[PDB]
Amino acid sequence: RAEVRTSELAKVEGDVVSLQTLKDANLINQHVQRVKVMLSGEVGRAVTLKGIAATKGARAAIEAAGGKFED
Amino acid sequence: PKMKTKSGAAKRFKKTAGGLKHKHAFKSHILTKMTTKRKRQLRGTSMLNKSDVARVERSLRLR
Amino acid sequence: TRNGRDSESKRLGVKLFGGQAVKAGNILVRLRGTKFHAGYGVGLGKDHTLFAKVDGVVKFETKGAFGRKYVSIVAA
Amino acid sequence: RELIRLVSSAGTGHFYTTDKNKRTKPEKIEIKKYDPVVRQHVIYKEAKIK
RNA sequence: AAUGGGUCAGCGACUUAUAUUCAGUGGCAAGCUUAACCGUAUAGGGUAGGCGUAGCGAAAGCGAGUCUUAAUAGGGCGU
RNA sequence: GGCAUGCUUGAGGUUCUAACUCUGGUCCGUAAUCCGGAUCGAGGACAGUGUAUGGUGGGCAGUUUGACUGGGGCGGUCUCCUCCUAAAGAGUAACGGAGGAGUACGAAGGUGCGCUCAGACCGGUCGGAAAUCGGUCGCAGAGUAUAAAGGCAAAAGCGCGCUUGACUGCGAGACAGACACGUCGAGCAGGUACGAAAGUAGGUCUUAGUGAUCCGGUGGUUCUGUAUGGAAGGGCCAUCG
Repeated sequence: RAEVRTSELAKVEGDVVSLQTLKDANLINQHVQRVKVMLSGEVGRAVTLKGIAATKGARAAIEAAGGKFED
Repeated sequence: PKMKTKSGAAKRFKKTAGGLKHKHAFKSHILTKMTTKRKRQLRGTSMLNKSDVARVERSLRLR
Repeated sequence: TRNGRDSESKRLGVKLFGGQAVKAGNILVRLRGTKFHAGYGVGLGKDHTLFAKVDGVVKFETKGAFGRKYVSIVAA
Repeated sequence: RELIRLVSSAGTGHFYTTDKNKRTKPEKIEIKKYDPVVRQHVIYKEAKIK
């Protein structure tokens, strides 16, 4: 398990927050499979989450601030 | 890392961000005596007392 | 023939004297069976432990026939 | 004062636990007490804790 | 009227290494830092890994809340 | 039932030689009789030896055998309750003076309704200083499941009718206190028993009646379940040594 704050979604590049895109920007760890996103601040840019499952309050922020939650 | 913790105190003390949790004692194997007021007030998970902190935090290798 | 064996001194007494301010669970008197009786706003628990229910000032008054000691709490 | 168990009437494995002087009164009792599963009072009975 | 010392001159007792906690003074700062190893070798590369930015719970899990509970009531811990 | 005979197999009994055995005899290696090899003689599936298991085993070894103590040895004492020492708040020692517990109770608990003691005395059939009954006087001198202390006429003492609140989830507040344990508890929500209804009930007049952790045993529990689907084993809740 690991989890990502909403504020750190503006720290990847390429605006596709995959599973491997969080690893090469060393934001999470190696050998981590299941990831969440919880509410800890404003995101800052429109990114497309996929492969990761946010909480209820987080997806109310990403869908409003230009992002798109698909898989 | 040349600092081995004790294995007993790592199994009786989980650590949270508000101290050290621990289960209450005295609740096993003779229980048909005690009044409930005493059973339901030993069921929770307390946090540790201040005289006991710096004793355990040397047993657990935190110091 | 040999006699040591005392007990361990229960800490009985009277807390909260004549002009104190109280709360709702204060205890005011441990007791050993009704030196003081339940006055106006106090409790008289299981082993004759008095306790408060409302807030104010302790009184310690003697009333009535039999001359018994009434601990009442006055809203003053 | 041997100790006994009081198994519930309904399906639940909830029970009470007390003691009873077996020597003076041999027969079983049928006390009606509360049940924390069905959330109402039913009658109980048993002995024989093991 | 208890111990020790015949006097002199030489030597004679809180050290090191690896982990970790608290203070003093410094560097960068929601981020700080690399170990082996490479290297024209005290420079440079190397961010794997660690500590932090969010908790509560035995756990699954849910998340600025969560656990107990028939609980939406209270209460514990947290912001 | 057995009839037969078979098929296999155990347990016992006798016999046989071919395994093993010979600290037997005479040849050979050899100039040695250790050791082999050849042949006769004896024992013979026993003895003996591996490995698994019972018994005996100071022959041998590693170790244990407490403290307080008007020196320590002998004796007495190690935990809990009440009184005195204890100086009119709490606390407070002595191998200082006196006593008690290691439990009982399904009503000896809840609730509604009723009701008062011991003793003194006088009258009264076989009792007779004293049984039951009647009466006056009483003014707690009785009673309280169990030691003493503190209490008890809304009687906390006594009797009768229904019953299971000897409930589950909690608990603001405090008292104590090195810590671990401890004591009292308004009130809230669930579902109840009395009472016409306010209301009372989270055991007994209060204070002694008891022992952590680790182990293991039994009832509930998807919370986990080492590729996957299940299980074993954990975990949590309840309860036993």
